[PDB]
Amino acid sequence: HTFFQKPESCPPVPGGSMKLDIGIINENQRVSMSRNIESRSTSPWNYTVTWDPNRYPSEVVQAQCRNLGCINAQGKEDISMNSVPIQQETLVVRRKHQGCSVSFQLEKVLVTVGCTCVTPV
Amino acid sequence: HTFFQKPESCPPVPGGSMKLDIGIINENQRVSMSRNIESRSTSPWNYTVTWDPNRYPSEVVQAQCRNLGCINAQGKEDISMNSVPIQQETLVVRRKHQGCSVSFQLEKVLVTVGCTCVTPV
Ligand SMILES: *[C@@H]1O[C@H](CO)[C@@H](O[C@H]2O[C@H](CO)[C@@H](O)[C@H](O)[C@H]2NC(C)=O)[C@H](O)[C@H]1NC(C)=O
Ligand SMILES: *[C@H]1O[C@H](CO)[C@@H](O)[C@H](O)[C@H]1NC(C)=O
Repeated sequence: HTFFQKPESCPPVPGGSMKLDIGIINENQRVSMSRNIESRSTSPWNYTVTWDPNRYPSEVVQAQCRNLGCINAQGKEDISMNSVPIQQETLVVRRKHQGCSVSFQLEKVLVTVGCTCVTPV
Repeated sequence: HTFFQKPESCPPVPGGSMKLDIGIINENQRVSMSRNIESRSTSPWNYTVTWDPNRYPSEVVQAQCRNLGCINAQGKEDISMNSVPIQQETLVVRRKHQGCSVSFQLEKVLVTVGCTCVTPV
């Protein structure tokens, strides 16, 4: 909403654009999860690394649940139990235009981060 | 971060500021997961809401697995199995300065979105 604005009575800026500072705060943090988490899960998933050279991050990994149900101790799928996806709403930056008139714009993308096992209702 | 540069063959501006266009692409979307997914999951989790007025989005919801083990049909924790979190790297905007000198800078935050049930290692 009003998070990107200025008070009307402010000195104008061409294009009706805002100031985006350089540098990503915490650009260094790394995600840490169990190894092969998407295989060892009772509700395994597969990963698709979607790519876009005009988007930051360029690589956005989407997950897809491997089965309709969950896996049990034996390694068998159990359809009495459901494998459901977990969605995270995120933000990525899109790079607009060519030449020196390059600009950026926020984009909202929903990411499926993996799957969990639920009991159907 | 080479991503936010302009072609060298361009006339330099200020000291270092990019152009952020107004509007959020696809702002109209809303994550849709199973009802009470966080409770019906064999590896359930609770939600902790953090709030910061100078950040977009303001509310970043962190998740925390309720148990060490997963839960069986009966309803008891089974530590032969593990409730582990799923972490996603996201981008949030941080608001800097006040009034007309308002400026924005990207910030990366790891969000723990929910939990899945895995086999121990
Ligand atoms: C999940 O990913 C696996 C890759 O490990 C997919 O693999 C299956 O289908 C492939 C088709 O090209 C075959 O090459 C694989 O041999 C086959 N193996 C397995 C274990 O699935 C699989 O289809 C994907 N599953 C889903 C639901 O998308
Ligand atoms: C989740 O765990 C918290 C403690 O961290 C507990 O107080 C809360 O009530 C739990 N959730 C439910 C639905 O009981």
